[PDB]
Formats: sequence, C-alpha cells, structure tokens
Amino acid sequence: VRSSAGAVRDAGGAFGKREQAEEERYFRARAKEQLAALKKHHENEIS
Amino acid sequence: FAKLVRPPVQIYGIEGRYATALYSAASKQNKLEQVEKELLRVGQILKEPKMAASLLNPYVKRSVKVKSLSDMTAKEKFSPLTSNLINLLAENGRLTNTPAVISAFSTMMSVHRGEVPCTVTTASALDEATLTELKTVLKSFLSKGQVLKLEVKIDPSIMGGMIVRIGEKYVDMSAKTKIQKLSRAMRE
Amino acid sequence: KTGTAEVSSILEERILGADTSVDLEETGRVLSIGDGIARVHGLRNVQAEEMVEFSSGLKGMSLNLEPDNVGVVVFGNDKLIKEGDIVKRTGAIVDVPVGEELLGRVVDALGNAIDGKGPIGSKARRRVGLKAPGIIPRISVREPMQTGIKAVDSLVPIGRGQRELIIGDRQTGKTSIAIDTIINQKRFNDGTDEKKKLYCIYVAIGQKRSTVAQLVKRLTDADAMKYTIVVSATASDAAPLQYLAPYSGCSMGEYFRDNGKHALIIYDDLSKQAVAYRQMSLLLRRPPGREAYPGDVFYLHSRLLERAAKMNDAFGGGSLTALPVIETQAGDVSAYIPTNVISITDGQIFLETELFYKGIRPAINVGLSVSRVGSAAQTRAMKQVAGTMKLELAQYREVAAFAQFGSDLDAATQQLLSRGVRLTELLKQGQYSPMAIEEQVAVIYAGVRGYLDKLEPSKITKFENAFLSHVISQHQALLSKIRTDGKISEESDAKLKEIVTNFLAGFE
Amino acid sequence: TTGRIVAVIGAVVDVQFDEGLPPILNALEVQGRETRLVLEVAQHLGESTVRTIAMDGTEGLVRGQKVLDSGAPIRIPVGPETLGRIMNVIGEPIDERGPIKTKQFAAIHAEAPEFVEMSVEQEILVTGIKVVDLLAPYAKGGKIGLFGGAGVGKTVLIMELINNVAKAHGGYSVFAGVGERTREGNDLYHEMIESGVINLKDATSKVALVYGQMNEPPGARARVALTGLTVAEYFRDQEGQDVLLFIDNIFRFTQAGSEVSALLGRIPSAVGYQPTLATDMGTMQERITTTKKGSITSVQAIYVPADDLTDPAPATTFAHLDATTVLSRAIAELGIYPAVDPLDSTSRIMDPNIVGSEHYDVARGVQKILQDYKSLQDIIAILGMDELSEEDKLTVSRARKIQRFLSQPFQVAEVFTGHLGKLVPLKETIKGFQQILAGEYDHLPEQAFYMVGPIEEAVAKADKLAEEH
Ligand SMILES: Nc1ncnc2c1ncn2[C@@H]1O[C@H](COP(=O)(O)OP(=O)(O)OP(=O)(O)O)[C@@H](O)[C@H]1O
Ligand SMILES: Nc1ncnc2c1ncn2[C@@H]1O[C@H](COP(=O)(O)OP(=O)(O)O)[C@@H](O)[C@H]1O
Ligand SMILES: [Mg+2]
Ligand SMILES: [Mg+2]
Repeated sequence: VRSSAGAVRDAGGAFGKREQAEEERYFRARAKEQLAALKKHHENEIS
Repeated sequence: FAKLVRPPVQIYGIEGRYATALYSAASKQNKLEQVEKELLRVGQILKEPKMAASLLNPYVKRSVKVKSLSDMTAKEKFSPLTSNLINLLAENGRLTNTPAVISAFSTMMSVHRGEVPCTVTTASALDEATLTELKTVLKSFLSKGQVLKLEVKIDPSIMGGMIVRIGEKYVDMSAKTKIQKLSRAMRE
Repeated sequence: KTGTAEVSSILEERILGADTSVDLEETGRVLSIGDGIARVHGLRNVQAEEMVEFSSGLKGMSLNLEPDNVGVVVFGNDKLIKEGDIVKRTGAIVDVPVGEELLGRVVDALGNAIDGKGPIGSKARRRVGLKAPGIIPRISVREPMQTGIKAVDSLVPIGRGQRELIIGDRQTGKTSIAIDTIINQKRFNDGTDEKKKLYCIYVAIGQKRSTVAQLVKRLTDADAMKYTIVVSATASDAAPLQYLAPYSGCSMGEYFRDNGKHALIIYDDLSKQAVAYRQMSLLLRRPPGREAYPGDVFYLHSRLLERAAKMNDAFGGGSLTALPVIETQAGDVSAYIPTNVISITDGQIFLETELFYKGIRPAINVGLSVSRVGSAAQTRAMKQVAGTMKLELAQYREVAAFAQFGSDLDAATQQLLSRGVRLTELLKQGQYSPMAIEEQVAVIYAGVRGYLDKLEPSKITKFENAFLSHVISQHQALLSKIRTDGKISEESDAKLKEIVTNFLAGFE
Repeated sequence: TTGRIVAVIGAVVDVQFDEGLPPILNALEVQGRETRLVLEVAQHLGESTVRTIAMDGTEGLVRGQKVLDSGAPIRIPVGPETLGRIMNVIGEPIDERGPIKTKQFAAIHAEAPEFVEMSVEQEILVTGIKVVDLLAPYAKGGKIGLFGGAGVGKTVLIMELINNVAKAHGGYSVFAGVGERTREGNDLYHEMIESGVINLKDATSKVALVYGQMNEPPGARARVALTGLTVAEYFRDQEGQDVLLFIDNIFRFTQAGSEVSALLGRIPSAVGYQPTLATDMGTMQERITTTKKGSITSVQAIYVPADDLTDPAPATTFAHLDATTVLSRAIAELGIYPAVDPLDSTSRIMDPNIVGSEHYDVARGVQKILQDYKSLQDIIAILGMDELSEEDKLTVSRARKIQRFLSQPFQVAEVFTGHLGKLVPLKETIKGFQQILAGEYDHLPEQAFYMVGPIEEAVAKADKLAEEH
C-alpha cells in the first residue's frame, strides 16, 4: 500500500478542511488586495 | 429428440421422470395395461425379504444387481418395456425408489382411465342410502366417462356437517367452519 | 441426487430399445444450451479439450467430461444451437496455422484471416496446448531485446527469452510501450544481421474492434506489419476465443522459436483472458475461489508464460520473449491476477498516472519497476552509462521529498536534486519515436557526466532533441563504431566528450 | 408453435413446448393478457422446457397459460416514422399518439460489424464545453463515456450536449433512456417539444426516443438499450447518414442483467455480478460503432456505484470508449460545474498530430499545473500558504484560476445557477488557457474566472467586481 499526491484533501478528514481553509483565507485576502489595485488603476486610467 | 407423449397427470421428481419415460414408451406400442400389471407384479417380486436385502446393500456391485434382475425378469416373462425399465433403474442405482416409480405410474394410469379421487369427511359414519345419493351427486360433478373414486373418512374434530374434495374442488358444509365464520364476523 | 442425462427423453429412448440405432461414440445430442455452454449426451469417445462441431456449422471445445454428459463451450453465439441438435467429433485437439505466411496478417483466435486480404498460406499447423520446454533446452538470457525506450532500455533491461510484465493502471501507456517495442524492431528487420531480427506478435484480447483497427493502421504507417502478426479476440468474441487467443499467439511464436528465429509476443491484455476463463468456469459450475476465479487460474497463466524461452544452440538458439500486459485497478498489485502474474514473470514495468500527468511520459515508475535479469540483458556501452544513471536516480529518489524545499539544505542534497531532475527530464520520450541504442547511450552519457548541470530543466527536452539530431547527422562514424563494436572504447569516449562539449559550448 | 407456462419465479418464466422448441433469443407472446406481455427465450433446459425473461410484469400468470412463438427475435418498427415518437423495448408506442406505421421491422439482436468495416479516421467534435474541448476532446463517430456517481451532473451534461450538438446537427438522433427516472423522461420529452426537435404536427422531427425507465422489470431494462441501438443502427445503414445516440445510463443494462442471472442458474462473479458481465456488455457495445457505411456518435452516461471507479461495471466499460469524461464529486462540492475531472479524463484523439501542437501543449500544461497543485496541497496542510516559496504561490494561483476557468454555465442549468448559457469556440478556450498559464492574468482575482465563457468575460467580470468593490 502506497501514498499519492493530493491525498490529504482526498481523505477529507480534519487536515483536509484545515488545508482548504488555510488556502481560501489567504486567497480571499490576495483577491481583495488585487481588486483594490484594479480599482485604483481604473480610476487612474480614465483620463 | 423423440416427441414423447405426455402423461395426463404430471408427476415430478426422480420417480416422476422415470414414470413419464415409461408411460411415453408404453403409450406408443399401446402396452399400458400390460405394463401396469407387470409393474404391480414387480411391486411384490422385489419386496421379497431376500431380494430386498440383496438390493438395498450398495456393496453388491451394480453388475451383480443387474444380472440378478435380468434373471428375475427372464424367470417372470415380462414385456421388454418393463425389463428395460428395471435394468435402467438398476444401472442408475435408483432401486431404492422403485416403489415410488410404481406408485407414480399407478397415479398416472388411474388418471389415464379417467378417475378423479374424492374424499368425504363427517363427524360420524353414514347410512348407505345417503352414500348412494352422494355417489350420484358427485358423479354429477364429474364429466363424461370420469369414474369416481370415493373415500369416506370420519373426522370427529369437526362438529358435524360434511366436507367434500373432488380433485382440487372443495366444498365445506361443516359445522366447525361456519361456527368459526360467525364467531369471527360477529367479533368484528 | 440427480443427473442431467436422466431427463425423460433419454430414459424413454432407452426403455423401448431405441438407444442402439444412435451412435453414441462419435456423435451426441445436445441436452441443454445456455449462456454459451452446451451439455451434450453421447460423444463417449471424445477427448478432453477436443474440438466438436455442431450441426449448425458452429464449433466448440469439450471441456467438462462427466459420467452423464459432456460440457462443450461454443465458439460463437448459442442462438443457432437448440436442444436436440447433433454434435460430431472432429477428432483433433484445437490447433492453429503457423509460419511466415501469417506475418502482416490480422487473424482471429483460430488463425482465420479477418482483414479480408485473402486466404492464409498456412503450410504447417501447431497445437495450442503444447508443453513448454524443460530445464535443459534453455540457457541464460544474454541478448538484449531493444525496446527503443530510454527508461526501459536503461533501468529495466529486457533480454530475449524473458517474461517482462507491463503492469499499470488504465490509460497509462501500456499499449504504447508495446507498440513502441514493436516499431523499434524495423531498424533490425530491415538490415541484414539475421540474429538481430525480431518478429512480433500482438495478441489483442477483449479490445474493441476500432482499437485494433487503429492499432493496425498505426503499425502500417510505421511499415511495421511486414513482420507483425495480430491475433484479435475482441469483446464481441465468445469467451472461449478470448481464452484461446493467447495460446494461439504463443504457438504462432513457438513456431519461430523452434526454428532458430526470435519472436516477441505481447499478450495484451491478460487480465481479460482471466475474466473470459472465469466466465467459462462459472458457467460450467466449477468450484469458484477468490474473487470467483477458478482454482486453476494460476495454472492457466503459468503454462502460457512458461513457453517464453531462450533455446540453446543445440536446439536452434531461437527465443520467444513475452510482454504480458495487466491492468491493475487502483494501484492494487496485491489483487489475485496481478499477484499470480507478478509471481510468474521475471520483472515488471510499473506505470503511473501521477507520473503521467506530472509530465513524465512514458510513466515508467523506476523503483517499483524491476528486471531480475538485469545487466545480463544490456550491451556494454549501455551497461557503462546505465550503472551510473541507475545509481544517481536511486540517490535522487530518497531525497525527492525535499525537492520542494531544496534550498536551505546542504550542497550534496542540492547536487542530488539537480542531477536527478536532469536525468528524469532525460528519460522523457515522445510517442512512437523509439531510439537506436547508440542514440540512447549518447544521450544518457551526456546526461550522467554533468554536461547538463548548467542547462535549465525546462531546456533539457530541447537539448536532448537538438544534440541527438546533431550527432545523428554530423557524426555517423562514432555512432556506427559504438553500435557495431557494442562498447565505448577510450577513443570513442574521448570523441563523445568532445562532441558533447562542442555542442553544449554554444547551445542557447 | 404453441407452448405452455410451467413455472413463474420473479421475472423468470419457464415455458414448456410439446412441438419443436423455439431458438434462443426468440420472442414469445403470452396468450390471455389484457396488455402485451413478451417473454424472451434465454436457455434450453432440456425436457422441452425453455427458460425466459419477461419483458413486462409477470403478475396474473397461471401455470398452464398458452404461449405463442413469434419465430423471430423482438422486432421493432424502424424508419423515419419512428422520429418524434416514443417506444418500449418491444417497440409499441407509449406517447399516446397512435400506431407507428412503418414498412420495416428490425430485430433487436444482430451481429456486430466485422473487422473489415471499421473506420480509422478521427476528427475533433467541438461541443462548446471548455473542459471537454481542451482536455478530453470528443471525436465524430467515436464512443463517449460520462462516468460519475449520483448527483454529479451526468444528466445535465448529456442534456447540454443534446442542446448543442443535436440541435445544430443535420443528421438524425436517438435517445435511449435505460433505467432512469420517468420524471426525467417526461422533462426531456417536453423540453424537446419546446425546442422543436420533436414536432408533433409535421413530419420534421429529428429525434427518436426509446424508454425503458426504472419502473420496468429487469427484462425490459436489459433490452431497451438494444432497441435504441437497433433504431440507431438502421439510421446508420439504410439512411446512410450521420447519427447521434445518447444513452442514460448504460449501467442499468448491466445491473438489469445482474437482477435475473441468479434466477437463471448462474453462479455469481466478483461482486454479485453475473458471470457474463463482460461478454454481455461487449455484444452490445460492439454494435455501437462507426462502420464504413455510416457513423454513430455515441454518448453514454455510466453510473459508477458509490463513486467507485474500480467497480467491475464501469471498469469494464472503460475499455469500450474512445473518450471519457470522469465527472467527480470532489470537484462538484467545490462548485466547479461541470465537475469533469481534468486529470481523470482522456481521449484517443488527444495527440499532437490530430488536434495540433498548440492545443496539445496547452492541455498538457494545464494537466501538469493541476497535478503540481495537488502535490502542493499536502504541504499547505502543514506549513500554510504564508510559508510557501514565492514561486509556489504562483503555481497555486495559476492552478486555482485554471480550476475555476474550466467551470462554465450551461443553457440547461439556468434554473440552478440562474446565469446564462455560454458556448465557447475551441480557439477561444485554447487562447484563454494559454494566457492564464503564460501569466497574462496573474493580477485578476480568482473569482473573476468562475462560471464565465471566454476569457474576455472573465476580464469584464473582474472589472465589475472592482467597480462595485
Ligand atoms: N510517452 C508518451 N508521450 C505522450 N503521450 C503518451 C505517451 N504514452 C502514452 N501516451 C498517450 O496516453 C494515452 C493512453 O495511452 P495507452 O492507450 O497506450 O495506455 P493504455 O494503458 O494502453 O490504455 P488502455 O490500457 O486503457 O488501453 C494515449 O492516447 C497515448 O497517446
Ligand atoms: N451545470 C450545472 N450547474 C449547476 N448545478 C448542476 C449542474 N449540473 C448538475 N448540477 C446539480 O446536480 C443536480 C442534478 O444532477 P444530475 O446530473 O441530474 O444527476 P446525475 O448526474 O447523477 O444523473 C442538480 O440538482 C444541480 O444542483
Ligand atoms: Mg491499451
Ligand atoms: Mg441521471
């Protein structure tokens, strides 16, 4: 019996949900930052 | 395969298959009555305590059993059909259920000659006149040429009345069932 | 108790003495027919596994000889067979045609052409159920069977007379390994060296007809049919044909083995022959075992695979390599048939889906792959480079976990990771693009001497290509020297050094 | 010939013939039924008895009921008159619209095409679905599979394909619903009537329907697939034209075969399956093929019991298909719809010499990045995203953008999502994924790519997200 890549999130135990959340929070933060930058660029490029 | 002629009543099991083979064989060549008589004969012939003891021992080789049965059949001057049937039952080792085969063929021949077994059950016995009218009416139930085979048991468990079986037909004019019916319907 | 021949029809026949006009020695009457199994009454002089012929033009193999009846397995649909039919002996166990008249022809499990190219020559016939050779005729495996795949020829060498095993999951590249092996033999068959020519047999058990048609087109495109036989036992074929097709192929290959030539037979797929045999056994009411497989299912594959031998010069010297293919379900090499055939064969090429999508195609997973023959089935030059390549890859596989971190680790681990990544990018290969042994050894020699420690891993697949085209065009004398000689002589080593440095000196 | 029922056990009826027996696979008609009950012969048991599977309920059968022997297998009406209708396994109509008036009846049992009839040409079939077109492109005349458990999108995806390919397809089409909910059969009937492929007034219908839904006894479910296959075969050969053939699910054929095997006297196999699973499935899947006389594009929905792709039924079905699109529940939970698994789907034409080097390289880059993402997810479960190499975060961001960009809104899933269906031409999908990999969008947020068509729509959605920020 072996182990394969992407198995922690295949089991779906506690580590799977923990990893999913650790990813989602970080990328929500980065999406917020990128959206702020996109708004700034929009405003600065109207003229 | 040879289109065997089916028997009137289908008997099932090992005895059923052997008896149906015998009935199909006899029905062609028209030897049903003689073969039935020979079957009744072998019913007693094999029943002899010496022969029965010598045929229920599975350590006498099938060869010896077949030879003894051939000698008996020759000594009894049977039809080739019955001799071959006994030989076949001996080769296949089916002697322990030979009486089952004879009983099956008896049941199968009785229906061939048009008989419908009947049963009558009453709390007490009957007077012969009443039994005569019973014969008449039950013959009324039957079809044309269908002889009747009455049996009059006496069951005191029922409280009276009468119970009649004609083949699969059944009529229950017994006190007990009507008591049960009233008690149940009234209980509801 | 009861017998199946005690039906009232047989007893009726026997009571009135009608059993003497019927010849129950060479003919029989079907008692039952269903799900491709017929139960026949008579045929008292019929041998086990003999072929009988039904009245309606069908054939069948008599497998179960019981006291009452014979259990025949029908070679086709049981639509045409009815209870009461007449079955006649053929007299001979099943055999198939053999010879060079089959090469380039697609045949079915019984040697009948199905490609519509006309009758089949068929000068000689051979029984499919023939015992394999013994201890004495064989001799150790020494010659190599050039697969044309860098991984298989470098780290999982296959000799001649060896039984490898392409075990893997679904859609990993097993048939691709087989087809590349078949196609790479054109460089030998075209040439004149008569002891390097390999004739190929492709047994296609249980594949749909479109797959086999596309495969035959692929071989024809590569001009690799003139020395290939294809034996089709596709899904629509009756279970007995799928069960026999490996044996028909093995006998068509045993012909070549017995006559001094060399053959390669690729039983693809054996896990479907096992299923067909399981069907036949369950419908013959034989006692099931693990996973419903009959008891003698190890026997079925062992007596097939033990016919892949390397006869000695006192018998001809020919050989019959076998490359059985098995499809494991999840990764389960501990299942029943995978276990049996892993314990029967001499090695295994273990393919992956993690590696297939990580970009490592062919997905040969080294470390799980093995060849108990090993270096004995390699050329001297390939030995020289592959010893170092295998050692370095083994070192790389035990520190591959750190590959993600990599940095913040000692210099030795950094070097191991770098060399391993370069080597893995080297073992990558295209599809249907086998490589001569000189090409492989040149490429691996460049790789394993550090001459790629400067190139970025993404550029190794382009280096390999450009460098290989270079050497193949400019430098043919060195490649010819390595090929014919078989080893890397010191002067040839120096020439390879200068060539690799000069090409790498400017690559950009 | 005339025979006589001698046993009835579940769906299996044993019929005794005094005259000559009927050959296996023949259809027999029970005499004394208000409706039409058809038995199909499956075995000869000797002693003139034949075992049969009933194509209808065996309630009210009496030991002794006379049976007629039709002399031929089940023969269904075939021709252009079946278009726009609905049928049983035995071909009688169930749309309450009158008899099907054809001149040709075709037996539902036939031999598969021989090896000298196989077409070896493949060209992509553009379906308009991003994931399908990119990673597991289909092919005209090839057999497609849609694996996946229950509730992952098999029916929605197949309805979407009928919406796209069938609507704008010149040739005919056939839909054989095998052992599926009758609600869905009615919904499809009405959706097709609305779209116009089924025209109840004129003779311009382009779809013929055959239904064997899951209220039928196993005998009918095991044969409705053959009925639909016969209709498709006729349209392939005689009409000499392209055909589509949708089946849903082709696992109910196997399962229905398994519900009667034990009563026919066969010992079971690996997991309560009939010993003849592979042969029974092959003798059917081998008639769904693109011969040189016609061309059937077969789309099959294949239930995978309990998401187990290693079950004998789906495992065996895998070998009969050119393209597969393994819908995955683990991806449908994330909201990515269709839930096609990009790493577990394959196609035969997915080679650089059939699609092109750009298409092939984009597909392989996407698959590699997704596999690397899977490898990284194990580490992120311990470290956390904040501790990854600044290159790894780039891989994770690209992987999430690609994961979302494969989602797409269907025109048939308007009710669920409420969005509007998009059809994405193949070049636009290739461009979108090539750009996402090349890094030309590593500033837009992930959610901009979720449930949009071409990449420009993702840019517009990101612009809207920023404006209302
Ligand atoms: N080295 C390779 N490079 C690129 N593509 C490859 C390589 N090997 C295999 N493939 C591709 O992977 C796909 C599956 O390969 P293949 O069919 O040979 O595997 P398989 O295990 O035989 O499949 P199955 O067992 O289901 O028949 C094929 O379309 C093939 O073109
Ligand atoms: N394209 C889609 N978009 C959104 N939801 C979907 C989509 N496809 C399927 N679903 C979800 O799946 C359910 C329908 O699944 P369905 O495909 O009918 O089941 P199965 O695939 O098991 O036959 C719906 O309730 C819906 O929520
Ligand atoms: Mg394959
Ligand atoms: Mg559904």
